[PDB]
Amino acid sequence: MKIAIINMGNNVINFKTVPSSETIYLFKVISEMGLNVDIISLKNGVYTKSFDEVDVNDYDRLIVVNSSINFFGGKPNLAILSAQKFMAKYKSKIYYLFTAIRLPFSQSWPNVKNRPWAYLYTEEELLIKSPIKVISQGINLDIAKAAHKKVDNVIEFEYFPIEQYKIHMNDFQLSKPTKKTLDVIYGGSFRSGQRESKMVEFLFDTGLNIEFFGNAREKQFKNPKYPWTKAPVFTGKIPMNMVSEKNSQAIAALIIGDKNYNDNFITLRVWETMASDAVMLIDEEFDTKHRIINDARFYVNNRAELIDRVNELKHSDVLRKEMLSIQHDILNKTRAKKAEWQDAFKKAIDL
Ligand SMILES: O=c1ccn([C@@H]2O[C@H](COP(=O)(O)OP(=O)(O)O[C@H]3O[C@H](CO)[C@@H](O)[C@H](O)[C@H]3O)[C@@H](O)[C@H]2O)c(=O)[nH]1
Ligand SMILES: [Cl-]
Ligand SMILES: [Cl-]
Repeated sequence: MKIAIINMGNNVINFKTVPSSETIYLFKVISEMGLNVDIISLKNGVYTKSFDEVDVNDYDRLIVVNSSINFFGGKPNLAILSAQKFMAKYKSKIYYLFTAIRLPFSQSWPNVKNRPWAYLYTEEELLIKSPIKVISQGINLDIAKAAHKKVDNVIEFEYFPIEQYKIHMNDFQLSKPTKKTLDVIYGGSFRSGQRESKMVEFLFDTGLNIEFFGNAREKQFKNPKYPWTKAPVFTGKIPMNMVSEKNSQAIAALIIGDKNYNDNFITLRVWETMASDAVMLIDEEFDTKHRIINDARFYVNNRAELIDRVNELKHSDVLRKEMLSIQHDILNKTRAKKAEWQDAFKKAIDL
């Protein structure tokens, strides 16, 4: 048996981008699960084979990492077009890994037919008719189904904690004690709405030494609904395989909520922070029942709480190390259920 995993709208090569990284990590955990898998992308590479050098129907399972189908600038996007062409030729059920709420499966043909370059493609080439199974990272299938209310062939939905792929890797390692150069740190991208609101709340005008790494930029926070005066330091996007090491430079790293993610999704960030040398502080709204760690000290409601909690950590090395000890213990407990996680995944993809 052979499995093919692809990203539906982003080229895959290495850890330079988040979409590529997530695809490679899934490829790795699936492979270490004792399954034969190939990542199929635009060209052959260390981790990939090209769409044109293989036959999609030589694979028994087709797994697709979610992506946007929108064509930036109205121009063609070969990753999207090539991926869907690949998917359309497949004659068995397609397993869609739904890791981000804003990226539900959708047909690209409707977008293509109205473009000047539509004549270069056909409905037959791009229209994916095979049945699709949405594997939601969020436990709430109502939200998952609501996101796919416009797709016809999406037959089934099933929850699976996809984001644990980093902790289950064969070469996973907790971060070790690190020299502290920051009070708080957050590595990610900007997103309008609640996420933007909370980034301002917890990262702006705190009076703390805070760094915001990733491709996010200060110019993106201009919503007058969320005013601020002093912003954290933005330092640039780094490879995804160095996130925990980066988080470790700070005393604490934040988990910030967002609409439809709260009390539904556990995000990769959770494990990257928990595994780092930085104390994990969680936006209360994101996990109201303290499902991640049953210790109120790891949660903060607002800017006031965050500042107080961070100052408490800065002045008590014992509190800091105790909390790290606690989050690391909880993480190991999750890693202990590796076999269960693997069997659950296999079940998700009908194995
Ligand atoms: O310089 C940086 C900063 C961030 N990251 C990575 O980017 C990820 C995503 O960050 P962000 O873009 O802020 O999105 P999140 O809302 O934190 O998480 C989204 O992306 C995760 C990874 O796919 C999913 O688990 C979540 O469900 C999805 O909402 C992080 O976890 C890091 O692994 C980097 O690789 N380099
Ligand atoms: Cl999203
Ligand atoms: Cl990492």
